[PDB]
Amino acid sequence: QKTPQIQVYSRHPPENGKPNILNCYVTQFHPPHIEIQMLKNGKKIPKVEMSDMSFSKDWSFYILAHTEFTPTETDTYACRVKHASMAEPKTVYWDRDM
Amino acid sequence: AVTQSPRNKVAVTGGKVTLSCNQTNNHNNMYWYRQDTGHGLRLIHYSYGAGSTEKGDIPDGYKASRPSQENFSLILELATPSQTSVYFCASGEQFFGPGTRLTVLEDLKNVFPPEVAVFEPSEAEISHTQKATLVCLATGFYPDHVELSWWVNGKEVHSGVCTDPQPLKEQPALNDSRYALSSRLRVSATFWQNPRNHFRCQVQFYGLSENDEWTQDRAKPVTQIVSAEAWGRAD
Amino acid sequence: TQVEQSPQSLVVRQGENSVLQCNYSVTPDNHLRWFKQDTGKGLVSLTVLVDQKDKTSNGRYSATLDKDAKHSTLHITATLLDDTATYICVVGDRGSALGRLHFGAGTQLIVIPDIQNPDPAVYQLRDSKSKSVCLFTDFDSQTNVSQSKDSDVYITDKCVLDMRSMDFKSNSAVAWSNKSDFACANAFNNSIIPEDTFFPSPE
Amino acid sequence: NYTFRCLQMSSFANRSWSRTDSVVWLGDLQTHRWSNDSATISFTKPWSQGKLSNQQWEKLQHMFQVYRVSFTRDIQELVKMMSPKEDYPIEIQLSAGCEMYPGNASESFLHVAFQGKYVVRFWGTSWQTVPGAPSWLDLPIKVLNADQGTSATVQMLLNDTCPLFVRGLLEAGKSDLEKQEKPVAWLSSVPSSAHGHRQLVCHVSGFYPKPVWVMWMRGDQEQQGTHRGDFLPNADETWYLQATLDVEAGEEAGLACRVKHSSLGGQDIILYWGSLHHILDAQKMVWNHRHHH
Ligand SMILES: CCCCCCCCCCCCCCCCCCCCCCCCCC(=O)N[C@@H](CC[C@H]1O[C@H](CO)[C@H](O)[C@H](O)[C@H]1O)[C@H](O)[C@H](O)CCCCCCCCCCCCCC
Ligand SMILES: *[C@@H]1O[C@H](CO)[C@@H](O[C@@H]2O[C@H](CO)[C@@H](O)[C@H](O)[C@H]2NC(C)=O)[C@H](O)[C@H]1NC(C)=O
Ligand SMILES: *[C@@H]1O[C@H](CO)[C@@H](O)[C@H](O)[C@H]1NC(C)=O
Ligand SMILES: *[C@@H]1O[C@H](CO)[C@@H](O)[C@H](O)[C@H]1NC(C)=O
Repeated sequence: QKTPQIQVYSRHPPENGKPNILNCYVTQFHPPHIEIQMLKNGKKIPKVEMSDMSFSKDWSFYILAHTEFTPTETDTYACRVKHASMAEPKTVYWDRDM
Repeated sequence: AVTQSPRNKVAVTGGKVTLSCNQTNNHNNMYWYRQDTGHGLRLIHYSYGAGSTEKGDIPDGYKASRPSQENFSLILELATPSQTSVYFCASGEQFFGPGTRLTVLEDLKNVFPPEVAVFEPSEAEISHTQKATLVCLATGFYPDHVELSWWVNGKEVHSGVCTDPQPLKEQPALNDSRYALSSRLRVSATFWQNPRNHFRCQVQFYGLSENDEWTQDRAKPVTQIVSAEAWGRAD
Repeated sequence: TQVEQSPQSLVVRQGENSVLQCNYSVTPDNHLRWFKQDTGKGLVSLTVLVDQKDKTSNGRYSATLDKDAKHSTLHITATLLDDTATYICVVGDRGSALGRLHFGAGTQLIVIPDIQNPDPAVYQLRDSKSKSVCLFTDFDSQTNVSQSKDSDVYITDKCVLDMRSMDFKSNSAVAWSNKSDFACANAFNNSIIPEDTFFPSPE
Repeated sequence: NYTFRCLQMSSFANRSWSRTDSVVWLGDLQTHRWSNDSATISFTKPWSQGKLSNQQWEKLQHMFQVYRVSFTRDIQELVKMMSPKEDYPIEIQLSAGCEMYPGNASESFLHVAFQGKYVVRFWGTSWQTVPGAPSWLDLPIKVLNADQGTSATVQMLLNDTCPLFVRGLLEAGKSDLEKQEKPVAWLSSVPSSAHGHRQLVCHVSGFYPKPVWVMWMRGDQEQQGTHRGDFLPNADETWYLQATLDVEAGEEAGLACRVKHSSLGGQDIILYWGSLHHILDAQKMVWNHRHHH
């Protein structure tokens, strides 16, 4: 039973206060039942779109979740992923310089 | 082929009933079906191999058990009237068993063995056709579990014999009615006119076994053979 | 209900053709098999149909299958008396072990004997111990024996016997009553019986 | 060289509950989607129909429809067949398709994985347990091979239908397949795992297709510590690749990120660390830094 790895990133170079797209891409997990949620300042975002789930050569599932947003200096964007691999859900915040 | 038994049984609402099934044909998976009028066979339980059973389409009220590869059993812990059917044990490409007739009743006080009577040919039928018909009349039995055999000179005949496909209710308007069944036998007039010839109308009835407790004043209606006989006449 | 058969029951004359239909809605349709069941007896295989358009024959039996119309017919070529039975049509969804069989309700086939020489007669047969019966026998298969209109009289359905020693077949039906008024002549006066029916005087 | 693969994930939870979702990739573009929700396959692109007529495609969808339904019920039985061995939950994956080569030449495959590990493959005319696989699979394998009718049509799809579809799909989708998307790039930096060291990051995003070339340069000399990242996917079927370089603090100057892509022609993206441009961007993206790993 393999553990999900989460990468969080943006579609365009991140200017502050300008409309952009944030991507939460989970990989390496198994089995396929998994709960991806995206967080602006702790609360969920009413519409988050997900792609159809596939898997890679090693047989590990992967899925892209992507939401529209506007980055700033203060606002905190995060991706919480719930899985059977982990008793407590993995919350990964969007580090920008990352 | 498939050798299942008992080939015929009757038991009361609540008795334990098991239906054995045997086969030397060597098949992994084997099946329990049941047939009812205007339905076609339905799966009850079914096995894939020794020590393993699975539920079919209509599994309620029944169980299954696989000990050997060759054996199978369909089990009724508590019997019910609605489990009155015929039971076929299949083996598989899929080859079937001869069938088991199980009448499950509300109460066993209503069970009667038959009265078998042979009627003798009429001098008219002799005179006119040059043939002799001997009627048999098994009457007053319940339920309708009976096979009728003709025995000529202590040997069973098939030629010139016609039994009724199904018996008739002696009192149609009510349900728990007794049954009657009729069979013919037609020999040549010269054949009937020999006194050395011997006729018997053997009737096997299926009823109580020596496991069901009885109380009432008349004899217990067990599985038994009742039969009548007539002898050839010179005139 | 997955596999429906037509007709319900069918009647044909000794040594004549008969057609039987099976009309399934089963997916997948690996194969269709026809079965013959004699009364009391189990199920004997007749023949198996496999391909999308298939057609087989075996003895007088000859069946054809159209998997694309999910429909089959079974022909018997000149039917015998040994043929009166139920004809069950089953369909198999897989050609392995992990498949289940779908059973039709079957067709009841009845082969009436051809009787070129009728001889309509109702006889009276005495018991070995004093009690009698009325045996209505030797009539053509174009007469139906109706049931009794009074529950004191009992009239059985007609049935065919073959004296295969003399290649001779004959219809017959037994009727008896415990009532006093009951005379063998007017015993089948529910049924339709011909003029030339012989009613021998009992006394 | 094009690799057309059909992916099937099926989740058996218990004796009753089950799910099957399917996706189909040509190279690395999604073409087909089959949800457990819907009884029909969906196109994700306009040209996904391939080079096939409406009726010609119906026979496929219909046969596949029959398959999903059958597949579930077959495994559900195979589970019952092994009474104690192999209990729920069960995860089964199918990756099948064909690779494309110069000429008419192609090679097809059908790989099956039980619970993560790859264990069964279709080869020639029969399923077979892979070398280095559990022996209990043998009985279920023997059961499945008896079906010549399936084993026939599987050869049909692998030997014939696969390349005769994919030779189509390629000739029908050359328009989207040869499209060119220009990459945007930006620099940034984080602390290094090591004390007194720092990590420089070159982000590349929005380029199509995949094959790209990112390198940290001091003039004509490529920096050998330039570590390429992984390809992260974007919503609009582009790509994202960052390339990082570790530096001794105060060796950041003079360096530049060079990007070579098919999209641009010859005009490489060369971002200079500490250029009036780099500073303009970095001031345009400042924040509080909670919470930063
Ligand atoms: C091959 C790839 C090229 C395809 C190109 C087309 C692309 C278009 C895009 C469509 C998207 C579809 C989604 C992709 C799905 C993945 C496709 C993978 C190939 C599917 C397999 C083909 C089978 C077709 C035949 C069929 O329907 N047969 C099923 C029905 C068979 C029945 O019907 C048939 C036709 O009606 C015949 O009459 C047969 O005689 C009858 O048996 C049959 O029930 C099979 O048994 C299905 C299961 C096979 C999968 C193997 C299981 C894995 C084994 C491991 C077991 C371990 C468990 C132990 C606990
Ligand atoms: C599909 O192609 C395969 C090879 O890719 C064929 O498999 C061969 O089948 C023959 C028997 O017909 C064997 O002698 C070979 O050994 C098989 N090869 C392998 C690798 O197993 C197959 O015949 C083709 N089927 C169809 C219907 O075209
Ligand atoms: C089977 O799994 C489903 C989905 O998780 C669940 O709703 C159901 O309760 C399960 N059934 C049993 C009998 O446990
Ligand atoms: C998936 O589809 C099949 C048939 O549509 C259905 O029986 C099953 O319950 C579905 N599973 C879901 C929706 O989880």
